[PDB]
Amino acid sequence: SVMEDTLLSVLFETYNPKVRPAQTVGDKVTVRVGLTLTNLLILNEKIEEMTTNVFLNLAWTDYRLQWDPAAYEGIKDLRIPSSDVWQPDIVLMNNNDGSFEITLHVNVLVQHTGAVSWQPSAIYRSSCTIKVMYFPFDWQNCTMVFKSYTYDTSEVTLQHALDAKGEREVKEIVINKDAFTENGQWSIEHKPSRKNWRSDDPSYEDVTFYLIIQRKPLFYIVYTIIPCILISILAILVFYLPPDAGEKMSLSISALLAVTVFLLLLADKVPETSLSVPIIIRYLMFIMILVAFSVILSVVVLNLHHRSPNTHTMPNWIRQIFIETLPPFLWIQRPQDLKEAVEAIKYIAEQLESASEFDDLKKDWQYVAMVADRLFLYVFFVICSIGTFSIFLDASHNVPPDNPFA
Amino acid sequence: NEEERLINDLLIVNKYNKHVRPVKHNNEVVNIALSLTLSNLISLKETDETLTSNVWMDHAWYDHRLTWNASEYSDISILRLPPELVWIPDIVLQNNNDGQYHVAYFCNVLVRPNGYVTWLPPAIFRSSCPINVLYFPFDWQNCSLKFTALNYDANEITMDLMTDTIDGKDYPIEWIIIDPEAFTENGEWEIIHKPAKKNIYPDKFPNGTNYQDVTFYLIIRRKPLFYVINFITPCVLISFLASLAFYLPAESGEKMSTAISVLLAQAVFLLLTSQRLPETALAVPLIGKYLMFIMSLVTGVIVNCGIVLNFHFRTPSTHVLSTRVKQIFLEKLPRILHMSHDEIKSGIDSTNYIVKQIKEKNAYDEEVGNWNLVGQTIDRLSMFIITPVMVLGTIFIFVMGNFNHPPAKPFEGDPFDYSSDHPRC
Amino acid sequence: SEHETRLVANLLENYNKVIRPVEHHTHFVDITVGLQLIQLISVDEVNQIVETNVRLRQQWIDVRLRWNPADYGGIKKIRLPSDDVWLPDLVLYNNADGDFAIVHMTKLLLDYTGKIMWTPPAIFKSYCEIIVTHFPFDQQNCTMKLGIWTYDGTKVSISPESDRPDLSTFMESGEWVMKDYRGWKHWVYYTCCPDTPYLDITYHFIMQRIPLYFVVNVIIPCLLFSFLTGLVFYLPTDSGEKMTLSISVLLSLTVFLLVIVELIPSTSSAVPLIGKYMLFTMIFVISSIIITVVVINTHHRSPSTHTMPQWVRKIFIDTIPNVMFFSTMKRPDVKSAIEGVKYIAEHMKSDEESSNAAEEWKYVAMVIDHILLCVFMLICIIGTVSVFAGRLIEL
Amino acid sequence: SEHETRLVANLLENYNKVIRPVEHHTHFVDITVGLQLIQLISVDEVNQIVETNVRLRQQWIDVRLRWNPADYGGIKKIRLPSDDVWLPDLVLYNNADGDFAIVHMTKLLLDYTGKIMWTPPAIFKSYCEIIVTHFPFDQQNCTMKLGIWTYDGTKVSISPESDRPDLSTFMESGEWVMKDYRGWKHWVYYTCCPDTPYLDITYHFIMQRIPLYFVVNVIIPCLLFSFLTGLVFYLPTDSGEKMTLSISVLLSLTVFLLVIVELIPSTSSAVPLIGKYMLFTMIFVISSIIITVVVINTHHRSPSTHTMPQWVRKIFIDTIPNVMFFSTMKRPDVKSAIEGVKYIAEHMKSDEESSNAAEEWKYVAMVIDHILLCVFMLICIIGTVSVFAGRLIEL
Amino acid sequence: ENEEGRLIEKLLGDYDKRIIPAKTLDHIIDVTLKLTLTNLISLNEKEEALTTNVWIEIQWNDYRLSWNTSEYEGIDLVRIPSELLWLPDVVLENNVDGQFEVAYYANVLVYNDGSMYWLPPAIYRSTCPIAVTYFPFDWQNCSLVFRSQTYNAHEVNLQLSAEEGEAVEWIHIDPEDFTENGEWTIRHRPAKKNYNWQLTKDDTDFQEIIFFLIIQRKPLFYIINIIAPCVLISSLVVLVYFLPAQAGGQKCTLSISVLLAQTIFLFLIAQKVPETSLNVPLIGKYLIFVMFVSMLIVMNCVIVLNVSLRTPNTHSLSEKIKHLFLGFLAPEIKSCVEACNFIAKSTKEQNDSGSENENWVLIGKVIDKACFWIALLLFSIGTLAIFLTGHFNQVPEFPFPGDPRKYVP
Ligand SMILES: *[C@@H]1O[C@H](CO)[C@@H](O)[C@H](O)[C@H]1NC(C)=O
Repeated sequence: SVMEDTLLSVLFETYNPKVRPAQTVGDKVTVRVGLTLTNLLILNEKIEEMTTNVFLNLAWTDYRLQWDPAAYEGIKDLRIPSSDVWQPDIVLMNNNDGSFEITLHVNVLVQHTGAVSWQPSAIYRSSCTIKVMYFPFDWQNCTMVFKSYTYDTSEVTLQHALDAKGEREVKEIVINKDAFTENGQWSIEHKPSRKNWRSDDPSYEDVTFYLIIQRKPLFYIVYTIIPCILISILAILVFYLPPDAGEKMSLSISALLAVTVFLLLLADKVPETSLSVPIIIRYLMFIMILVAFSVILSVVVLNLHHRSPNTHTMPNWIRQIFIETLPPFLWIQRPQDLKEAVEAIKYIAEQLESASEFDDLKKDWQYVAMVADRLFLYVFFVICSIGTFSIFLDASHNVPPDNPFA
Repeated sequence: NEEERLINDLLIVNKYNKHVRPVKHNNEVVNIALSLTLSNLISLKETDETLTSNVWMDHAWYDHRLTWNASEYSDISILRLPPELVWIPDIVLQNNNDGQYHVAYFCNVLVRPNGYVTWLPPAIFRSSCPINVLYFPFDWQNCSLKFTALNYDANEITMDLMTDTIDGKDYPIEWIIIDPEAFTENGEWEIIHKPAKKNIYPDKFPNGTNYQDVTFYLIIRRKPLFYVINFITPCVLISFLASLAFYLPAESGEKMSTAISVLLAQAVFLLLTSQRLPETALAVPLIGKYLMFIMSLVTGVIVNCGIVLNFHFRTPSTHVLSTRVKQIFLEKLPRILHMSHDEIKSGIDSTNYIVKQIKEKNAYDEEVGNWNLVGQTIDRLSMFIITPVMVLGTIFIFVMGNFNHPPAKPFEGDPFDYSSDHPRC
Repeated sequence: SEHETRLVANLLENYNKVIRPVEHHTHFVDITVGLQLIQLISVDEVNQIVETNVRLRQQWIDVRLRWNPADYGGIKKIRLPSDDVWLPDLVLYNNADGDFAIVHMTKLLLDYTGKIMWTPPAIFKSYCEIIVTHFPFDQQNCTMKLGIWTYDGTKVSISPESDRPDLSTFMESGEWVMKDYRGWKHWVYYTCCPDTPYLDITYHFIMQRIPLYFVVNVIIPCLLFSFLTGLVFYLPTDSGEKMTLSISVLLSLTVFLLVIVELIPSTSSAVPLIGKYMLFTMIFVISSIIITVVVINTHHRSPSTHTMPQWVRKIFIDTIPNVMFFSTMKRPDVKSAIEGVKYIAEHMKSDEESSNAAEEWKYVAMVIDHILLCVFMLICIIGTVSVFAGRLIEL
Repeated sequence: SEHETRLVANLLENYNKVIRPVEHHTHFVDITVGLQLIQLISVDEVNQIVETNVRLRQQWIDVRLRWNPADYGGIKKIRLPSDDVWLPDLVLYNNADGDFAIVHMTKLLLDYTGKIMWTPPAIFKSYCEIIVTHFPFDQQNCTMKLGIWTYDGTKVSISPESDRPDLSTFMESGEWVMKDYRGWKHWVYYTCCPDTPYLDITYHFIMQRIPLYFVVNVIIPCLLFSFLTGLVFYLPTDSGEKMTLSISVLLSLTVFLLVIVELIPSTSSAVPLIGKYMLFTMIFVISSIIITVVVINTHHRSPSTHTMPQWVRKIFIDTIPNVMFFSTMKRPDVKSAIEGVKYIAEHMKSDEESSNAAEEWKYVAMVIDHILLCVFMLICIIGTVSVFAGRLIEL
Repeated sequence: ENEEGRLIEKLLGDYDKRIIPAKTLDHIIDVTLKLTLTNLISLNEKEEALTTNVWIEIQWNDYRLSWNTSEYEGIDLVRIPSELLWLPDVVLENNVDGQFEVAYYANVLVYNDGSMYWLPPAIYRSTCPIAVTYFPFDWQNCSLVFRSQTYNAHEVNLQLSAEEGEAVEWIHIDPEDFTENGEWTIRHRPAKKNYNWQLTKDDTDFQEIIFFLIIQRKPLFYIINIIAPCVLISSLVVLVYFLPAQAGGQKCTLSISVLLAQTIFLFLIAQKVPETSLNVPLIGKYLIFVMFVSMLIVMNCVIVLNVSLRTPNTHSLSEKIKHLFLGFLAPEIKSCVEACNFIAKSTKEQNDSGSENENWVLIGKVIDKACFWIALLLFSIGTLAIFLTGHFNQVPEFPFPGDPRKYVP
């Protein structure tokens, strides 16, 4: 309208947006900093970066932008482009890229009392350190540090924002249910806000918004843990295969191939930081070492099975341990022509008897192999169960604290 | 050129302030009618849940300052003015991914002598729409483009859907406009519904910028051909190969190799599938469910082949063939399964010993054969029990997948089609 | 030059760059549009986007920018920033995800008669309807649609400079061949009113893919796997490696699936030619494995449980072996001792009988292998030819 | 503030920001340059680029921007847009692919005496020689060279704020440890003239990689595969799975080579430690497979066609088994019937002789396996220690 | 006060940066270019783009920016931001992206005689078509094409900078600060002025300055990670001939496993080779060769297994084949005696069948020896030839074949 033109011309005749609004030399401008989370886009762990879509709820008072609405047909507030007024250089300090400032410069709301309100939107990429120890059963603590890049505590005073009917401060990230998309991989457990000072520097002050988020590990559960469990079952099963089948090595070494394939699968998903080993990688390495030991013991069992008196002499300790003691514990418990013809028959009988003795010793060796294989079966079953259960409970006992401490 | 004089009068002589709403009194509302035209659907890459689209935003409003008497000038009935010279309603896509809220190309506005202003800027928008992986790759998605006016509150400008006329009665355009001739179908996605809605939020207040909204929805269905050909059919066939392990005789020392190789191929398919989907945890994808089920079944097949081999290679020197086992696995199940002079004295003693040894060997061999028959019976039972499970599970999973059409009517509680063919009334 | 400084000062003193360059508002500005293709940067089959490096040559006359050279020391041409004068807003209508209009505001050439020449560079990303039916022996036809965004044909008219784009300085792609290219002007009317034509110029380039990278990287390994598929039928069952060989061929093909998935386009519009070929190879290997399992089961059949059916004997032992020309296959205690010797002799009777029956089963398995080897080599050749030659002859 | 409004109005009325801030053109501007390291974003080994988040503190005096506080209500410090006043053109000389100069024109602090303090942020993507010879136990020395682009030392002189970069608010990297950091100022002269020094300030950071991720994710599986390939020699030849085990270990190593190429940098300046270890493991497995084939061939040595050489018998059957202390290895028709019995007996004799010779060959093969098992375990240990011990001790 | 302020306010007053400083009609502005290479960042074969960091030195004369030093206290050199001055629109033409201009707009050094010295740094991504024939033993010949995108040969005259009267016909590389790329080494670096004779002195594309970078790859990464492992794994196929030809020998296992490993290597190399389809890279040729050889050896192993496991019953061992291969290459008494005779006869028959089996085994062994020698020769010769072709792929001795000059300082 014409009156809005007149009011704008009156307000900005000598107004300098470069000058901070201070009634008297030494006054401080109180700036209220609030945050509204519209969408928690990503939490890329490879680069340790959180992408969010937010609004900044900024509020301050500019004494120069005051007018009497009675003299202007009762105009109570104006929508003035954000570049025409002084604004505090509120930026995200812990950004991962070089983008400190907002993205969308929505025009400010100025009221006749001098109260300026600004709610610019931004897509921010902040840097939060990732605690890779319980990944993917992990909760993260990603912060967003906001302060004036230019002005210090002697020039502006940061404060928390007020609720819709401003009576008390809002000390949290605001989430508008009408416009808010759940991440689908992250649950927001706490979202507090707090002001922070620095003992060394008395001119520093910021408002930090903390996001405590817990991951939903269903994807990783399926795609890594279930196949690993099946491979561990196969590694245990190798000790039930008879050595005569000639398939022990196939089973065990193919299981090892499968585990290394799963390692290749997981390579491009785990963060590449060296402060700790994520629990999923620990479980993969434990399964890999278990499968390798199953291969080693399969080789030993096959070696024992294929022994004979022609190559090995069975020692006393092996016989005592594996044939006398272990089985009950493991529940196994096992005329010239006539003279020539007579000599030929006698020789045949002698050969058969020698073969019988040789076969008996071979069967002793094979029984030792069987008992050793059963012992390894039980030992590996126990080890695998205990280790998997321990790792899984350790993973499942990792929960964010009830109190955010912020 | 009279256009120069007219524009000078409109903008310079009249002192046009582009930062002021076109209202005679600062309590009226500027009505901005907007519409969306989809030039082409570029992508819906599911890894980061981004919908890239080429759209043309159509804007229309009145500006009483941009009015003139066409006779006082030459009969000039229309003008083209750059948007940087006139007041423009800043309508921004709120749910964008990359930080692009505005249109790509700020084209000229068109102004009539009565103040009617139309603006048709084109844009590339990268909006966020979450992906429902429940029935992947037989899934349909419901992506949205949400437009808000963040420069003025609802008391100052009202967003509305644009209107059109057919036979003297105007109706709102409650859908995305698609030109049947120019529009080229996406390679992977088919558009099923394309409604448009003006959403009010009564829990907010009119004196705010989060009270009004105009949303355009794209209910699109994936075309499941790449995945069916390259992922589903080869995996299904290789999995069916696992049942042949039971038909493979134990003498051929390759049962375990066959089953384990099937498992390895399925692990490769798991690696391929893991890269195609986001990391979300709302549900397990259909293909993921099938892979888990089939891998578990193949592991069961491997275990049961191991058990059969353990049975086949038992001997009288290490195991006892109990009567219970004989009755169960040699009589009952095979029927149920429809299965198919001292020198001469020394010579005499030696021949007797030979005969005794041969008889003992024959008994050993026949009991080994009994163990072999037991193993064969176990194979037949395992096949009869597992092959139907595999087939039925596969059929059920993938017919459930193939029966996942979109609801054929958006906004479940709404009886309106939001189809461009049948405008309301 | 002082003369040129004065000329430029005088030209733009009262020049409004938002007004069209027409003497009367009822006239139209005539613009000559030409497209100069400099490089075909890339083609994206999945997203249907063709990226090109071009120059958009635009010529028109601005009546307000005339001058008499005699008054300016003989100057006849000058270079002006394109931002200083009225420009036509030419927009790539079928833009995919690039810039809609010209963003590189290069300088333009202005004659003393007002004639203007402007050739800004641009990167056009156009939406290209890709057909993958014959991939990688595929020919792609897709266009660049140009038009004036905000002006109709009665205010600004555009005419093509030539009949086809200028490829004088076109860098060779190394992946595509420019088979043909042309440009057409279209008049489009609307139900509104037949007095307001809407003009555009569509330039289309017909590209033929060079199928060497994809051939050597995809098709040849598939051919090796197909050839190895039927090799298992010449391998005897006695060597416990039939399943090893066939299953390892299948695993190699499954691993190669990684290469195909990472190389070929992931579109769902149609099944590519090599897609059909690879599916054929997969089904071929799987069928070979199934029949190999059947043969192995037959070879090890025991006489005790299974007895040879009469038809099996008639066919595989008598009939088929005759018609296989290539193969070389043929077509006191004394009483106890006496009783024991008799027992040994009769046990050998029985052993020989069982061995003969098992041998017959082995022979039947061998005959089935030979038949299957012939059939599978024939099927491999026929299927490969049927899949490929049909498209290859057209080239 | 009306006082500050008036001050800013009177302070830029006749201020030309193109001119150096010196009273006389023979003076020089003395700029105090300080670098504050906020974060080490990444180290790119392949392209040799280090990405850092820094604040570039700069201080200098501008006499044209002084005022008397008593005339403006006692104002002693104001904030001005940095684009309003003269700024030094500090350039990152060794910029790889980022911005050469400051691009975020933040506000600067101006004191009433003309003293200026400007601390804009920046992302420096600096080129630095990466030495991958002890990867992942590698130490990197990467620098940042800064200087005034268009002025020599007699017109604009830069001097370090301190002798070290400011790391007070540095963020712990999680991949690199900051061993040391320093800054040096250099005077460079030219054959032109020795009265015109060219100044630059170089900051360097000594970074030590934290080798836990790479150890766990690369080296340990390689150790496991080395152990298994050594183990192959304990598997008896009778169990026809030696080739299965060895070649499956080779396949696992190939898949892990895929993983490694995915993870380790693709540099080519020199062979990394992991590269040498992977090559050693490959050669180890290949030698194991070859010698396993030799053992298998010796084991299945036909006594009919081969006779044991005397030296083989002397070495592998007599002496070698004796020094293997830990082992447990050994150190009418009646005439026809009579003639048939004799034939059976003599055939048994011949079979026994052949079996004895074959068993001797198998024994020789087994002894060779024992020797090679000891040898290959020793080689595995020795090589594993050799590849890494030098670097581990160096730390 | 700074006299430079008065001088610059005088110079830029009534100065139009749109106007080329041609003193009169038919005056051609001489613009001299000197390219300095700071870093060869990379050469991305997939994108066929070369990324470089260069300091391009541009010199010209602007008669409007001359002054008499005696009138300004002997000031003979000023710095003016380049955005206030006329510049020759010297751009990189063969850029993959749309980045024609320099990266940082440095101040221009202006001398009292009108001489102007501009040294803007730039990050350029130029098109370098890749000759893939010898990859990874290849050398590329990349060029940086510079020309004015505004003015034609009638308005400006692009030339190479001349130092001490000698034309600088090469890219300048400072020996000390320059850092080797790590994958590429620079062998030649000539510079020359080129003409497009298809055009006239108009069109702005008639003249150009081209700087060439003839760079040779260092194939250590490929040698250690792909070539050598691939060769070692592929050579394993010749071992199948020393394995026994029966169950448990594992001929097919070994050969087919080597083929599967070669398939894995094929997948590994698919991610490195450029996607152009004008030539087959050397590494791709070698992979195809070894895969084909492994296929042939698998076929030969199958044939040997078929021959060695033959039986008198499935096949007949004709003496012709034997010569060809084993050559050039009371009633109780009656019943008891009958039983003994039958026992002897059965033993005889079994022994004869066995004997025929060993004959077949010997034939198989002979075939193994012959085919082993053939395959060893084939594999060795093929591998040596293929990987000796790459070793002899040398960069030409001269930057331009028929030009005797070396184009070096
Ligand atoms: C430069 O100015 C001085 C006066 O300061 C004068 O003596 C001299 O002649 C001038 N130079 C020229 C070339 O005119």
